[PDB]
Amino acid sequence: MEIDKELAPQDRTVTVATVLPTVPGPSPFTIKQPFQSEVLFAGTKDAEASLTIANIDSVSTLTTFYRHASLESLWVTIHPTLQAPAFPTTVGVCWVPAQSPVTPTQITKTYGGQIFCIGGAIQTLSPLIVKCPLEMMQPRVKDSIQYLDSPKLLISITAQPTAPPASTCIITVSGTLSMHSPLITDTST
Amino acid sequence: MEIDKELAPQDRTVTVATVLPTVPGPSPFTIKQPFQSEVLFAGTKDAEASLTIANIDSVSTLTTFYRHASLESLWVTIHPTLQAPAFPTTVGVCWVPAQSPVTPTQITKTYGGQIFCIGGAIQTLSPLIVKCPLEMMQPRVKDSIQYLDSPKLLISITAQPTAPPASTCIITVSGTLSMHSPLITDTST
Amino acid sequence: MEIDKELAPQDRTVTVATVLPTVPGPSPFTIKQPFQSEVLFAGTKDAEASLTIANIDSVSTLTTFYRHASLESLWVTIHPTLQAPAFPTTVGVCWVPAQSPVTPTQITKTYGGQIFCIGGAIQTLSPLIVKCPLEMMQPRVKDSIQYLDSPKLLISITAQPTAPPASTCIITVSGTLSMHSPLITDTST
Amino acid sequence: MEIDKELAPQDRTVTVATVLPTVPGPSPFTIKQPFQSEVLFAGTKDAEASLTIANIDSVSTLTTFYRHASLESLWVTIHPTLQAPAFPTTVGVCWVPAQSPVTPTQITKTYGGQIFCIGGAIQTLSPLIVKCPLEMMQPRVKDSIQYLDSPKLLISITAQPTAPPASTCIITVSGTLSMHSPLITDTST
Amino acid sequence: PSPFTIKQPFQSEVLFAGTKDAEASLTIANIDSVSTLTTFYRHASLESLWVTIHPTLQAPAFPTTVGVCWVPAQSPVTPTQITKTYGGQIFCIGGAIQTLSPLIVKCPLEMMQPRVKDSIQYLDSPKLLISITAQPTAPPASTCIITVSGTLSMHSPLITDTST
Amino acid sequence: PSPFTIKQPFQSEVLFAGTKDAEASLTIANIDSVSTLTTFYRHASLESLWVTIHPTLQAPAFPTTVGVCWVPAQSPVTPTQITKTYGGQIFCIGGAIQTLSPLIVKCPLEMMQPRVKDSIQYLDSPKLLISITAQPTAPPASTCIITVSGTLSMHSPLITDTST
Repeated sequence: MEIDKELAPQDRTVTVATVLPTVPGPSPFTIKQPFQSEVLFAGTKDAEASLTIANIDSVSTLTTFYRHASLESLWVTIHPTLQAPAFPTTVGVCWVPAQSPVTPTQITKTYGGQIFCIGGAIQTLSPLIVKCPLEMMQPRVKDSIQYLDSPKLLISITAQPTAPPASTCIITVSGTLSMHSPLITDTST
Repeated sequence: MEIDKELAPQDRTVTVATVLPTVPGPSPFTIKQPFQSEVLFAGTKDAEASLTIANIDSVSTLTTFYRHASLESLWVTIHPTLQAPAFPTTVGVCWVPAQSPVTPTQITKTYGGQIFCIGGAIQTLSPLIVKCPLEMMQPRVKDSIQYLDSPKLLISITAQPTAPPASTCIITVSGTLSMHSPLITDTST
Repeated sequence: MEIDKELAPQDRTVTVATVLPTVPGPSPFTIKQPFQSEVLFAGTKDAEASLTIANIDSVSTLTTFYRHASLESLWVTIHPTLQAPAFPTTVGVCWVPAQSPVTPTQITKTYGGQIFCIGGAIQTLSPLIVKCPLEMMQPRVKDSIQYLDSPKLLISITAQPTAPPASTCIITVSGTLSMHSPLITDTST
Repeated sequence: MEIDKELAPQDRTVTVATVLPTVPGPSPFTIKQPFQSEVLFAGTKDAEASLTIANIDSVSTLTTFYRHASLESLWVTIHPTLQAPAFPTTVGVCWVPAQSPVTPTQITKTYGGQIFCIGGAIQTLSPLIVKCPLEMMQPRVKDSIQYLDSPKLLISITAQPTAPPASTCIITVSGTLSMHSPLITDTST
Repeated sequence: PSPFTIKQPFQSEVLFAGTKDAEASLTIANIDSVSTLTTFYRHASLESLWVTIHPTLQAPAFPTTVGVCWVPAQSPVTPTQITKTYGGQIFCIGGAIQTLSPLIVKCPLEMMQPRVKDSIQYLDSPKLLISITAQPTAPPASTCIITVSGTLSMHSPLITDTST
Repeated sequence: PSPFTIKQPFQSEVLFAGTKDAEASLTIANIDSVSTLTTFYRHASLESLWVTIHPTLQAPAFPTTVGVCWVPAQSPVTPTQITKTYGGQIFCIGGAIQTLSPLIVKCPLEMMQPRVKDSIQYLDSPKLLISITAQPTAPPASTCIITVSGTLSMHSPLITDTST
């Protein structure tokens, strides 16, 4: 059967991060929490965006109150809008560790870097998905220390010269994270 | 589920290369480093390209510090832009050993030779890719000697008469390198 | 996954050729050589072409110097151009033994005969392939004698009334052949 | 990989024919001969067709020299032309035993009856084919007697009002014949 | 699993001294040659490291007091106190002894954090201290060149712009 | 089968320095002493190699800045950047320290192609870089001599005119 869900996984390679093992002791209980964070309403003008995932509101807030929290799964979705057909848009995407100094401008010079045309031609409007390869990133987003290779997302938008009246597509990033160890603070709000 | 990739593998055949063996002794420490290299912003005018992989930005750069470098995987990807739907474009492509006397215009007279129409609301804009058949070539882009069959890339662009405002598609070339035995030089920058 | 390669194999039947067996003796070494020969740049005007494959330059030259050479594999490819979408073209194709007196005009009255619309509508721009069925042809293209049932290719083009500014598609034929027994002649050029 | 063929098999059911046994004795030498027959250059105006396969050019011709001829396979193919994209066309089709009183206009009132829209940038131009269900009919197109259920083909064309310059699609009929026991006649020509 | 590292050596010009008195506090992981090699990796450790003092022909005419000392990044030491700290030592580059193996001073990585690029920021990586005291009636050009060499052990590719 | 090689040592005068500033980029397999020994063989590898700086009596009166650096033929380095590259190092030859074993600088063949003559042309054979900076008010004669010695491991006779 069909599935309105097209996905373009990023070329990869083997690269690890060094993570802090826990001190010897008793395993704490862990719970998982998922989310979807708005990243950008594009298509109207060329624009770009780079962002350390570990720092967006959705994460920041779910983690308030816990000392540690890693990322179980993470990806970004491109949701084509109703303006996408009449106005084909170019979107660039790349998952990269916080420490990589690349800018969206150079997505195409970067290894995993990808580029898509959104709308305007046969099969272009299914929503797109690029799973982030935590396999080669730094999954931890809250720990006893701050890491510098947590996931960072690079997005590049190249809009129509004669632009659309509104965003041709929405980009959200979503995933789910695990956390444990309560952060003993003021709970009264 | 659907994947946003289209493959146009080159017709192949047996034809091999020869290479010398690093000096007897202990296997030297070796790294692997991947890359994507901007090769062409096509679509606006017709153009050619005779690229000796061995010395394209990303590669020359990477290898810059080693005396030995072999290619573990190589391919060219054609990312269609937002102008692709409005402006079909003929793109030719051929993988050939550096020392093959062919010119882009001759892609169609050469065995592997391949050409496609990219664009138009009628066709699919999935990025199109031609993994390069290194078995057919000479994988060593850097050694103690000058091989003459390193891979060479042939690209032919035929653009719309009433051409587009900007490039209808981008051509990158990605791969992974296996370099070793460092070559002394200015580390300054 | 997807593959920019659509193929329409020809209806077939069982029909053999009588081939000259070699004289009793020692097997000679055999090598294979492949190729791609330009057949026609169509779409601009109605035109047609019929040709004994065994006689095209690419073959003629590879075989210079050998006494025997059969065809290991052979097919024809239709490569849609950037004009194909804006200008749908009708292409006819048929593999037939040299001895068949059919003309491209009557491809449709001939058994295997095929007809395609190129471009202009959904899924029309993938390059087309008709493997030649040597199974029912005369594979030998250079021997101790000339045969009359070697492969012959028939092509028919029916262009738009209001024609395109340039060829809507390229037709190349490609394949690979085996050869042996050197032809003792003047090698000095 | 993709194949440029689309099948529209006719809804079926049990219903058989009867046939007489060639005179007792030794099996007679028998040949098989295939064919493709031009049946209709449709698209420009509406039209019908009540074809008794038994006597269409290719068949009558082939059988011309035998007293017995059975059909081993039969089908109709609809090859869309270069005008198909610009001009959709309704094509009706039905396989029926010669002695079934149906007229093309009645395709839709008959069991197997089938009709499709051929053309328009929206639909696929893959040649469409209806293998004929000979089990349902009378395969003998030539015998010592006159069978009344040989296959009959019904075609109905409904053309664009603002009709096209030329036929939007061609209809052939191909098959393979099994004739035997030669019938004496003028071999002259 | 397993690593798959490479080792890469270097020599970095860090100071042309002798023209005027001068001080210097260098966090190694930031010196050009390093920040350059490491550019494409996620981890890089130092397998060996030292400072070298190449002397020019100015030396004989203009003797120079040169002090250097290896220390771990978060050591509170200032180049003025080289001789008060362990690794430290001072030299004279002049019309006397100069270049019986362009004086090197091996940095004792056993005493610090060799890691110079990781998933995190370390504070005890190698730091180099330099104190110069020159002729009052100064020389025309630099009296000596100070480099620091060693070799790196990097692994795990940092995905970035490979262009250049 | 088996080899049947011989080893032959040498010292080659490559530069008389000290009279004027000067640069030099020497592809070892081409220096006289070598192109000479190798003359009768089809293969020759280097088993050891280094540069030596013999100083004259001019040295004391006219100190000279002398830099040298070993590198593999296809290294893009220019003698001006000796101190920016690993092997590299600079000296002072003068009225101070000079000749506590006529300073040598071992070439690290582990880091290059020792083969200097083969069935083919290699590009990473040893190259020697030299940078000289002399007294403005120059000396009368050369301040020091620069040779490079080592030993060769040749085999397989190259059939030629044995006459001389």
